[PDB]
Amino acid sequence: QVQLQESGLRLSCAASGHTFNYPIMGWFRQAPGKEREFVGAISWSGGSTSYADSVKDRFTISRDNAKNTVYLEMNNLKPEDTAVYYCAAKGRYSGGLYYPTNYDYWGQGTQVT
Amino acid sequence: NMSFVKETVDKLLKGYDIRLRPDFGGPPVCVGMNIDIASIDMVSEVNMDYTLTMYFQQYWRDKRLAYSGIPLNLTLDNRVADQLWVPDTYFLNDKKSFVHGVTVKNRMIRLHPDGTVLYGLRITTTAACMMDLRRYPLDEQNCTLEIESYGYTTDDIEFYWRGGDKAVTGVERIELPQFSIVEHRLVSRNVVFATGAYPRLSLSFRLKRNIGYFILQTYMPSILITILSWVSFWINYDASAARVALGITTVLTMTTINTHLRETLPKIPYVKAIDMYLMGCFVFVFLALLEYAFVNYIFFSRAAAIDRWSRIVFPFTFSLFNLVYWLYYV
Amino acid sequence: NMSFVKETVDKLLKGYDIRLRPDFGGPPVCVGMNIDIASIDMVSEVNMDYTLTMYFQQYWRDKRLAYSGIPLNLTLDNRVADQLWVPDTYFLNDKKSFVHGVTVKNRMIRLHPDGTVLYGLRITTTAACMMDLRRYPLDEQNCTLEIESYGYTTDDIEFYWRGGDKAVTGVERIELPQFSIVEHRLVSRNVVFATGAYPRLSLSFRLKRNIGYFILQTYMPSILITILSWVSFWINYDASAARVALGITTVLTMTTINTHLRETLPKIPYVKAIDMYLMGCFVFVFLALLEYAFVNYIFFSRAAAIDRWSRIVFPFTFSLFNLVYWLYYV
Amino acid sequence: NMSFVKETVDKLLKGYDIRLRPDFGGPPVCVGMNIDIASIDMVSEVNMDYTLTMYFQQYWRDKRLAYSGIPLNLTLDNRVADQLWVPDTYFLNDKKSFVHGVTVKNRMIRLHPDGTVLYGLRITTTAACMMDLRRYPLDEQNCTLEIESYGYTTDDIEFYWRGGDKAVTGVERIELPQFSIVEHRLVSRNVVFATGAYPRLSLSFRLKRNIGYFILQTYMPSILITILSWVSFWINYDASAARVALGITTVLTMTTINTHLRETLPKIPYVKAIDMYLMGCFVFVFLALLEYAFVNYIFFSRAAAIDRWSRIVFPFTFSLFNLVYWLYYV
Amino acid sequence: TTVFTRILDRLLDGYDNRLRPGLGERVTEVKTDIFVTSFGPVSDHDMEYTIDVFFRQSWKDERLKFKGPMTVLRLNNLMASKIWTPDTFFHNGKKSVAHNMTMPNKLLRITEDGTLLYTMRLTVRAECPMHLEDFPMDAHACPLKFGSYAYTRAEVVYEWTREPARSVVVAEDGSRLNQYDLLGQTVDSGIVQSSTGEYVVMTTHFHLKRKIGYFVIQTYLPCIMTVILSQVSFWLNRESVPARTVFGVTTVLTMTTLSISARNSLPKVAYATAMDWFIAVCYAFVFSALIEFATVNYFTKSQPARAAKIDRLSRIAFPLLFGIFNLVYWATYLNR
Amino acid sequence: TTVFTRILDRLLDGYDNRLRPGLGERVTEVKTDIFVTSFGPVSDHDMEYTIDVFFRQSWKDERLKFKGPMTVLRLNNLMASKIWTPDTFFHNGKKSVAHNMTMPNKLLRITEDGTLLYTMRLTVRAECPMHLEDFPMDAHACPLKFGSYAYTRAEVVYEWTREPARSVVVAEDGSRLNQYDLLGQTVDSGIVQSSTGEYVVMTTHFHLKRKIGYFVIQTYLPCIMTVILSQVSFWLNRESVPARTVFGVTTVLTMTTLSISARNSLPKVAYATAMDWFIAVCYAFVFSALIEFATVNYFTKSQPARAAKIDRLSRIAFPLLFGIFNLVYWATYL
Amino acid sequence: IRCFITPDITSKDCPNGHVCYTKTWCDAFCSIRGKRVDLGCAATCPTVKTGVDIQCCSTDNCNPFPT
Amino acid sequence: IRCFITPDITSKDCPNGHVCYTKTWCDAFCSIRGKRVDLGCAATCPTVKTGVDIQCCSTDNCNPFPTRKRP
Ligand SMILES: *[C@@H]1O[C@H](CO)[C@@H](O[C@@H]2O[C@H](CO)[C@@H](O[C@@H]3O[C@H](CO[C@@H]4O[C@H](CO[C@@H]5O[C@H](CO)[C@@H](O)[C@H](O)[C@@H]5O)[C@@H](O)[C@H](O[C@@H]5O[C@H](CO)[C@@H](O)[C@H](O)[C@@H]5O)[C@@H]4O)[C@@H](O)[C@H](O[C@H]4O[C@H](CO)[C@@H](O)[C@H](O)[C@@H]4O)[C@@H]3O)[C@H](O)[C@H]2NC(C)=O)[C@H](O)[C@H]1NC(C)=O
Ligand SMILES: *[C@H]1O[C@H](CO)[C@@H](O[C@H]2O[C@H](CO)[C@@H](O[C@@H]3O[C@H](CO[C@H]4O[C@H](CO)[C@@H](O)[C@H](O)[C@@H]4O)[C@@H](O)[C@H](O)[C@@H]3O)[C@H](O)[C@H]2NC(C)=O)[C@H](O)[C@H]1NC(C)=O
Ligand SMILES: [Zn+2]
Repeated sequence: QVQLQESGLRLSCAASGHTFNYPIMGWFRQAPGKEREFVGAISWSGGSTSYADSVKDRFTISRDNAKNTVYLEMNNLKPEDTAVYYCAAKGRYSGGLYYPTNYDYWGQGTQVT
Repeated sequence: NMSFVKETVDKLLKGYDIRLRPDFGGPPVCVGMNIDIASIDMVSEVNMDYTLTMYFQQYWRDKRLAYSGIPLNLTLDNRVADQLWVPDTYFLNDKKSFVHGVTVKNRMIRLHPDGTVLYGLRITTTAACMMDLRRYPLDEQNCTLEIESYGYTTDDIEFYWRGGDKAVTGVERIELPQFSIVEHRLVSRNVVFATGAYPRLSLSFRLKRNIGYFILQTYMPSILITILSWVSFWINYDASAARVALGITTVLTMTTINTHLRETLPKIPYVKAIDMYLMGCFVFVFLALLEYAFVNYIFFSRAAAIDRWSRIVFPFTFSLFNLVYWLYYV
Repeated sequence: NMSFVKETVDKLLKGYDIRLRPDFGGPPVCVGMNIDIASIDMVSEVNMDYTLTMYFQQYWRDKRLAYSGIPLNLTLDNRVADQLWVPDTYFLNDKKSFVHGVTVKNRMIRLHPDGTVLYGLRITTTAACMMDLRRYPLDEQNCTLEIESYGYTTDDIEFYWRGGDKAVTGVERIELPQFSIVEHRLVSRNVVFATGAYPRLSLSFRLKRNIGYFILQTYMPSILITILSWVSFWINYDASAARVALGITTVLTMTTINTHLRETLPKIPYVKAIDMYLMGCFVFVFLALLEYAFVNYIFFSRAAAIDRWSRIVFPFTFSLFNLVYWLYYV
Repeated sequence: NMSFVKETVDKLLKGYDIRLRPDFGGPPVCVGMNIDIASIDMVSEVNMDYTLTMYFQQYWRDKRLAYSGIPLNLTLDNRVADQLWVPDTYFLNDKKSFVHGVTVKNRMIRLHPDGTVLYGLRITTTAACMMDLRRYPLDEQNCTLEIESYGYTTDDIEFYWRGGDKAVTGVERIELPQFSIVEHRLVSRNVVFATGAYPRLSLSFRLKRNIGYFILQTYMPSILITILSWVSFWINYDASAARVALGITTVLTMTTINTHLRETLPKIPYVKAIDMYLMGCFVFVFLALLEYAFVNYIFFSRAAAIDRWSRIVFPFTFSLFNLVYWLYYV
Repeated sequence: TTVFTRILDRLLDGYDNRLRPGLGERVTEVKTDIFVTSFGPVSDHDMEYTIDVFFRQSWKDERLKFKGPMTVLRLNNLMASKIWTPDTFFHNGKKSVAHNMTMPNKLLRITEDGTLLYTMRLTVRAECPMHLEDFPMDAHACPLKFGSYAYTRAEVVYEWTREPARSVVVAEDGSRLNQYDLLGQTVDSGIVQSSTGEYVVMTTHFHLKRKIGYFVIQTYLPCIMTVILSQVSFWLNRESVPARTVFGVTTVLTMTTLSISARNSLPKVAYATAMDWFIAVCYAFVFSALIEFATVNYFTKSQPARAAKIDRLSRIAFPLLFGIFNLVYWATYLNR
Repeated sequence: TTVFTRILDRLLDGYDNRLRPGLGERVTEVKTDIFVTSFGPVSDHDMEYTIDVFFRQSWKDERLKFKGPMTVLRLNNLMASKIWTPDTFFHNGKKSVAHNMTMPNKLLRITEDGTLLYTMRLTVRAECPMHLEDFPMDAHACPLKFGSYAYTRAEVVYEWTREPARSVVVAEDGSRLNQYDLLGQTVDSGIVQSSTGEYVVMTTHFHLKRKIGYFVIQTYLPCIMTVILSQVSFWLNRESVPARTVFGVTTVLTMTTLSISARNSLPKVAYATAMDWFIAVCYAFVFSALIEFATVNYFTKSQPARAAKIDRLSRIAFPLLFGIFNLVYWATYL
Repeated sequence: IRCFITPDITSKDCPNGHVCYTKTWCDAFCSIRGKRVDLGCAATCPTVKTGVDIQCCSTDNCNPFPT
Repeated sequence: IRCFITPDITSKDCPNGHVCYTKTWCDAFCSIRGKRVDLGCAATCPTVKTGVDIQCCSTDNCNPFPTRKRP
């Protein structure tokens, strides 16, 4: 039971509970019209990262296990990016990364302009 | 009559297309799973895998195999399984699975008058569950066995546990050597891939390690050699041969313990609680020998003052470190 | 309808010659490869290989299997793969591989209305990759999987990664305890020979060995024993028993650590960085014992001058050697 | 000429009932065995077995397969063996065996014009033999391969070696790493029971373990450590640290030797000659240390008289023990 | 002769191997017999044991009656595979193999009265649960269990051919046990419940002992000499601090090596065994002896009478304590 | 096109795979060829070595002649099973495996003039007899012998395709030898007599030289420092009995540990491996050094001149003795 | 002489031997294959072992193979 | 100016490089499948390595493929 929590561009997400059972960490964007759409992925161990095509070289992810927190940083914002963001956790056998239904524990929406 | 059953079976099998699943154009076929665990023969941290053996039963309704006039539930030989359609069920995390073939391929086909079919196998899987050894040997693993349909999507096939939580049995009878099955849990999900949304079932055991192997000859000897270093503080300040031999032989014993226990441990190049504990003990005996060095150099350049300070401090510092380590890893 | 799908499938199978590839007289058939990595089971340096497990999908357009009137994508049993042509793909660098057969030979065939054919397998391969170990345990390896066609050149077949860099997925799922996949690279080659041009695909992982285990047990005990020799300098010049016991027991401890590391590390009869470091530490403790012997011979046949010189020199020389080693192997 | 042989073979194989043995109502078929040992790949005392690769030929006269007008020994493809009767031969003392399959599953069928049929296999059998390790490493083993017919008694089949002692070859060209084949024997026993007589053949190798590799580390370190323990008697009767360190370090060395041979020896939980010798040497060094302790207690409470008594007695006692050991185990 | 060929061809006319004898008329009585040839080595580390058996199953099948000159006849493996046979399997098996050396090691004989007899050769590897609390003074049974896989008690029933104790037979020459010294067998029958139904299960316990000679010669005795060296450490003197110090610490090192080897020998477990308790007690004895010397040396400069009294008391206290502990341990773990 | 299907169907009409080409007409001639993709690890423990190769065999079959548009046609494994193929097997094999990765890794091309070419991928775990007398300086010639199993010399004869030396080819990048260096190969052919008949055997010896640095460092250098430490014991003094005693016993213990580890490195044999000679000589040297100190101590309380003379002679002699022993050993084994 | 001697061929009789020798013990394949029937001949009726029967013999009509 | 570039069996045109070369070379894997080829369009005719069939271009066609894989 991993209780995710976000924090304020820069946006970090700290985790707790049984983190090892949910190694994979995903960052989802929920637009007003279309549902949770793209994925910023990062593994807790090794820091291996994977981004959607639209958010390559502009949004980047790091991690720090001293406090068990990932850090997604926005660079070169465009006006259409105004939306709410979710931080979610995913297990070792939950299937594909780019589908929100595979993710178990969802966090609170952080609205950013 | 035997001939009546023979012609009924031939009538069922003739014109039977194994390739097409039941209700090909219709709704997905509901396959009820069931497991009876015989044993967990092995749990190796070397490969992060465990060997499981189980009677794996699958129940599904197939109207093509419905027969009338024979109230008995037909139990046919295993070879009939080759001529029928069976679900493409497989385990994701298995490393090497096989069906036992002692005197026969260990399979059972049981037809029913209403078209219900029971397909049972005896499977020995080598499942893979990743284990974190940060708290080893004070760890608690969550080893899981997951079941999916390889080809068919959720629109074609549907999985569920037959009997709810009572589906999986035999977990209580298991007696692992160095583990205790705290709880077993059953879950059903739909997993979305690029191809489509497949069904999944999961059976997860929470295994808690039993700390009887790791307190009596891993922590105990290291602790007692540390006590012998403390004794080295208590001997004198001028008996150089005795104190030096005691300190360096304690260091040698700690190195022997560390080397042979690393040979004993299951070859996981990762930091573990036992490793930090033993390195702490090694640093403590090393610091004791350094303390004697400081005493001897200072006198032969107060020796009694430093010796008494060490007598007071080293037991207190080691007790503090031991308390911190125990609370941190518990 | 059951009958409609049955007769459609029967129409597809009849008139199908498995011996002939799609468009036998026509242009080469383009095959889209795709891989989903489940896990890397192990990476053995004794054999210089690694065990990979994956879902291996191949897409190819076949007009002989095109059907109309059924908007659904027909998913058939794995046994249908016997009756269809499939590419003669194989992995050039391999030693042992198999398709998992846990209740079904793990394959999936998914015909499409436009004739496209999906052929998915679940393969547990054992690929062979070279491993330089001069910088072990600071080494950085490059392992590869080389997919290729056996009989067909580019004229008859053609390979391509599907989705480009998106072709291979599941790299995040890999959890090696002693490695961290820095990156993966996909390379499609059309290697032109005199006889013809042969296609090939390469999936190359760049592995880096983490140093959180090797550094600690391999280097901290040796450094501490060298510091205990340094303690052996400071004792005296007339306490013969103490200094002799300390030096020679440090030598014995170093030999014990070296031999048990030989028994522990995975049997590479080859010169490595760790061997150089261990022999450097051994030579340092050996020189400490030797200079004490020189001091004893000089004193019993100034002694304090040599002791002060050793105190000044040995820490500096060891720090210089350690710095040179670390800079050379980084 | 090609068509003539083709129709001859077709005539021979036509109307051939594999179920009926040659001369079903007549006297028993005499099957002549023959073996060519390629190598003996392994001899494990752990599992009490040995691997044996061999070419196993069987000759028997089948009048049904006789032909005329073709003065040649027709060598047919291996698959033809599936269409011919063969003896139901098996090995009574196997654990796991197989026929090699490198490019062809290794058979040879050769039909001679007089009806004689040669059936040759290439078999790698893991045969089992009782191992008697009381005298290990001076043991003297006798491992046998036991060929037998499964169903047929002497009234249907008959076994016999071909050429007598010349039946088995290749023994001389075997060079085991640990053993040396002293002698090999062939026996033909038609073992008689109440139901009937059942054929049996035995190929027995009498082996002698060479003693030139175990001898060094088993004896010379232990023996020479015992000599050092004797050297403890020659130092003094008042120099306490030297004598105590000598005795106790010799004891430590013996214990280390014993534990490392435990780690190295092939895991036979049973008393053997090596254990007796190692305990003899350990008891000798232990008695030397206790002798010094007794001398010290007497002196500090003649000492030189007891020391001289030990000086003469200990080498004599050790030589007597060694002589008794060698005579008992040789 | 052609008569045998005609009989063999006529036997399987209208025969269905998928169905069993008396599918809805009676219950198949399968008289079972086992002849153990080897009884391969037990593996406590692997938690299993190997066995090599001739397995025989005799039953009746009226569909395969005939008349001819020969009352009994034999079948190849093809005709055997074309005929229904019981689906016997071993409940506690791990990975067995049916030998296929030159031809598949099976034999299906048929009598004129429809009596089928199916003999075959197996190398079973059955999991063997153990209770190593009394290691190495332990005895285990861990039976071999077998029965039908698909057919419940209402359809197939197993029996012992002759009397039960005489059914399972073990070759006296073939033991293949290095350390266990197999004692006897206990065969019986029972009914096992399951999710599918009630199954007849034949059980055969193989009672086993353990050979204590290797452990007493190789582990217990070196421990005894090392602790006795710790014992005689007291008798030397009080003034020779270096000699007694090196004596005690090297004894500690020797016992560390012995304990390490002893526990590495026995298989990995959590619960403590007899070996663990004996080694722990003796190691604590060595620790106590060296602490005793340490306090003696502490009190050697002031009140030497107290140090002499401590040495005198220890010289009698420690051997008696070790002796009573040894007596209690050995009596408890051998008289059981 | 239907023409190719008709040709394939008409290829096997009256064909008999049981009989080789010209079973009473001529001697079948199979032209073999090997391309060693990889030389797997050599296991001195098992005296075996793995090798991954492309095995190619070309021969002629007049029964499979055909006229058509394309001269060459490739058959799948189902059709190849119905065509006679040679009975090639490896004499010194232990457990080989033909790769079956996705489809059976084999190919059978047929030319219009009946020339069959049969290629396949093999992983042969051959057996290499070892002579470890010169361990770790030993050099080996691991053999690989292959030939027909059932067909004798009078029936089937093997040949090298283009030339002996150029036939067998080893991939430059594919070596896969941690502790060995491949000194080329030597190929040839011969006739082996057997109980059944004379058989053509095609042999290839791979020359391997053991890498020496690892063994040199790990085993020999610690032994050299231990004996030098015994020489240091001679050099120290005569009065310090406890220091010299502890020093010698710990030196003997160190040599014992080194001997044990060096033995665990090398594989099981039944003879002196030329490193056990070195270890035995070093252990004898340290043991003799301890006895030398002991007998010096026996004459230190009385007759000190004899003790001093013995110590001086030991200092002069023991380094020289080990020097000449090292020179003899290194000259002998290089 | 009519001692049916079994050197695995229970047809031929021994002119040299004077009196038969029958021995049918139960070892090995006893419950599966039958008693270990074993005939022979010697100059006189020899000793008797426990657990297995013994009958001496004469010139003619001595010991056919039991069936 | 119009030569053939190696990625396909035969390309169409190569405007950028004035000079031009063939570079058919022997290496590992020179026996089976024939001899490897790499037709090239270097703006300067490349330096010659110790043993290689660099037939440097002059005009169009420039580096025609070997006929039917003769070598
Ligand atoms: C770990 O180790 C492994 C093993 O060593 C490493 O893998 C190697 O990885 C390299 C980097 O990924 C890779 O480099 C390249 O190859 C790519 C594929 O090339 C195909 O190659 C042929 C070769 O032909 C050429 O010969 C010409 C002379 O005649 C020469 O001028 C030319 O440069 C080639 O060398 C190409 O001919 C072929 O061409 C194509 O052309 C068609 C034409 O229409 C295009 O449509 C195609 O898209 C394609 O472009 C094809 O490329 C190649 O694409 C790469 O190109 C990049 O670099 C070059 C040189 O810097 C640039 O010119 C390009 O513009 C491009 O930026 C590159 O050459 C190795 O081939 C590979 N080796 C093996 C054996 O697998 C791995 O990298 C290591 N690291 C990791 C993390 O794994
Ligand atoms: C070690 O292995 C075996 C012991 O475990 C040992 O076995 C054999 O022992 C002797 C010597 O070979 C054999 O005794 C003899 O039998 C042969 C065979 O017999 C004829 O006569 C009897 C009479 O009844 C018939 O029954 C036979 O079929 C046959 O016609 C005689 O020729 C000899 O004179 C002698 O009487 C014994 O049978 C062998 N087998 C067994 C199972 O003991 C091996 O010899 C030993 N190995 C080595 C290499 O020496
Ligand atoms: Zn060790």
